[PDB]
Amino acid sequence: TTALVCDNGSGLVKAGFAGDDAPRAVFPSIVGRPRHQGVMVGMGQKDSYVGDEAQSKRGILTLKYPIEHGIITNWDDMEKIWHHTFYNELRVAPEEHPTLLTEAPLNPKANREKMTQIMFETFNVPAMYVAIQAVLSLYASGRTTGIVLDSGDGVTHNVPIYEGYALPHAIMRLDLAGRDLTDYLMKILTERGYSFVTTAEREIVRDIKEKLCYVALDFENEMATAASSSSLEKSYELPDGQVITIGNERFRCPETLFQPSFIGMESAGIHETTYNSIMKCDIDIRKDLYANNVLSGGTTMYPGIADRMQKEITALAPSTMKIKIIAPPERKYSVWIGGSILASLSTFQQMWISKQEYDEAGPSIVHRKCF
Amino acid sequence: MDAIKKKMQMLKLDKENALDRAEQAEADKKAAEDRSKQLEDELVSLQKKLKGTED
Amino acid sequence: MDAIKKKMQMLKLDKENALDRAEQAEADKKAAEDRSKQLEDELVSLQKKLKGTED
Amino acid sequence: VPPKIPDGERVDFDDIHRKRVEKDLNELQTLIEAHFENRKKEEEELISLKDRIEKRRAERAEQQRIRNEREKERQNR
Ligand SMILES: Nc1ncnc2c1ncn2[C@@H]1O[C@H](COP(=O)(O)OP(=O)(O)O)[C@@H](O)[C@H]1O
Ligand SMILES: [Mg+2]
Repeated sequence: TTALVCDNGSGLVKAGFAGDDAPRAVFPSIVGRPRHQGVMVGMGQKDSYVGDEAQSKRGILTLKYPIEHGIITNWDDMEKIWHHTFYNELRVAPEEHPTLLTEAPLNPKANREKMTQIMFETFNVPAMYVAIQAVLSLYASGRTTGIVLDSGDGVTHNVPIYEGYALPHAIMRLDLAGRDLTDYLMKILTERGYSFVTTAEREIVRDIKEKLCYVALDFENEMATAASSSSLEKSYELPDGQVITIGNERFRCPETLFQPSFIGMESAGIHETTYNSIMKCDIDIRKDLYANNVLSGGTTMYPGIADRMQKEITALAPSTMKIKIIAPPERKYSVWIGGSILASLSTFQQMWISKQEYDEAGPSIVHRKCF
Repeated sequence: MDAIKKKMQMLKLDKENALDRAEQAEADKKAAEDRSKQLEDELVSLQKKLKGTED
Repeated sequence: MDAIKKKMQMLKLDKENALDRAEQAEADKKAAEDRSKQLEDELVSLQKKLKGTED
Repeated sequence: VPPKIPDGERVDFDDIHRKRVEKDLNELQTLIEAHFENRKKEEEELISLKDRIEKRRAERAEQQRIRNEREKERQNR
């Protein structure tokens, strides 16, 4: 039979059968209970709208993501999300399909063990396998080397790989991602008068960020230009009218990636953690990693980031090496495409964690040889 | 619109591939010509050594 | 319209420029490589005649 | 110990052709076909239908004027 390539993510759940080009169903991972009282009788009001249904009734819900930073903080809601994904968005019972979840690097063990225990006890799948979210993104590019920066919505991690041999001592995981950029944008919009507070209006700020923000090639020059002319002010229409005008908030929101001091984080930007991740590698594979830097994940879709990052790394790196940044147009679904490719391989067909194996060793089987 | 963006993306993929190939070929030419000229210098030094041996 | 034409023409020009530059570089690379081979072949015989002279 | 992947045979970077070159032409041609058929179905039919509705609207205007005038003529007392 065919395998189910699910990809929990944090912000958008992407799923679909193995062997295709794009995920079949992509929908936000939010579960929102209603918060008001409700007076109409017999309206058929449910107790929790999940997935894309709660992005249409969000006016009277309190949306809450079940995955904070890669890790899962609310297991009941995550179980509800998985149940919805299997039964309503794909309509395939899990009793007859292997599953291939994905997990960020350096995550707590208990999260992974609970994930496999749920998949084997509640949904009762035949066999499931957990894979690191960066190796898949490297599969999708058709490479076999390269250092991949997978800046998702929950957590940004940077896994270097050479000739198929991952370097476990050079993984640099940073917890700045799309959600913190949304919060920072929502916080700097208040400098013009627009106040978004409700958890429903966070979605509106996210839409503003997606449609308007861009990464500046040079930050100081843009700050000077936006403060003199008015060629940058782009307007946007809220879900009820009252258009708003975003000035130099456009390139200040995604600039947080390269200067995490804006949101008070100490660490260095995504332009310098990649160079540090490279320098921890051996001295003989640094040229190949320099030449095959891969971008993935949703948050790396800002217009103009593949040039800013290349300029920064070229500034840091030695002058002789060639710096090349692979930015495929299908960046958002790169991890899932790689997952489909991996699940479609014949050599991989014996790596699944078969159910009888789980019955013999318990949920701690995932840390064992079947990784 | 829709198809126009995809066509632009194709025209850009061609751009990147052609430019990268051009740069790589230029680097190859630089390396090969440096090799040849160093070999020629070695040949010259051998001629001079032969001259000293003849003397 | 206007923007599509100019952008498409400029990008095709970029592709053609890179391609022709790469071809010129590769031609010079091949010529330099063959000349280098000639230099090697002559240098070996120069060494042989030098060795005979020294003997 | 870290997992050990059993040794296989092949391949990689050889499916990039079979997943890229396909849509490099088929997708462009199919989207061009879709745009052509959608424009043909939509624009000309919409303009013709709007002209037809405009003519019907003018006829309704004439009928309204005639009825209003005759009723005002009779009722004027
Ligand atoms: N076109 C876009 N431009 C800018 N940011 C985007 C765009 N699309 C998505 N994002 C950001 O990326 C996030 C989605 O990232 P995603 O790759 O789905 O995360 P995950 O790894 O959990 O799947 C969204 O929250 C949004 O903030
Ligand atoms: Mg991801």
